[PDB]
Amino acid sequence: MKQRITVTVDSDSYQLLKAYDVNISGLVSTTMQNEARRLRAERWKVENQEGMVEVARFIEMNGSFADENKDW
Amino acid sequence: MKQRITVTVDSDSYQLLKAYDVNISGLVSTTMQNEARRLRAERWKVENQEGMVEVARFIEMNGSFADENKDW
DNA sequence: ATATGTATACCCG
DNA sequence: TCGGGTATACATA
Repeated sequence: MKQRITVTVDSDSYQLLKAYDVNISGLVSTTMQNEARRLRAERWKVENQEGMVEVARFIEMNGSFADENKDW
Repeated sequence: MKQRITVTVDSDSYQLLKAYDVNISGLVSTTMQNEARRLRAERWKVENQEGMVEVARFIEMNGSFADENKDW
């Protein structure tokens, strides 16, 4: 099924990743497999890959808030 | 005010992380800072679907004949 | 009809 | 609204 995982960041370092163009959908799930298998920490070598990607993120858009109480 | 970031995933390895004991909250956004700091380039996920097909056809073509004349 | 992201009432404090 | 994380409700693609 579809499980909505929500990491209420605003602190750790979420806004940047998506600020560039990756609202963790593929990131989390990717990190997940790695963190899932190894669950601790790993190490690799030089990227050995060219970085030719742009931005212009345009998918995520929402947000609201209206104070009218406090809750008891 | 914090910020809710949610990957509507489940089986994309996400569940496995929290399945252990970490809803990834701290991991996700932390990890992001790493990919947000380094942001080299996303790994374009390629497919593997074929696009070939056959035909093989052979019907027939039959016809009739006529007599006629002129009649005197 | 999904896929994806998000807000929000709730929970305890 | 209070928040992590939730579902659903809702927005958006």
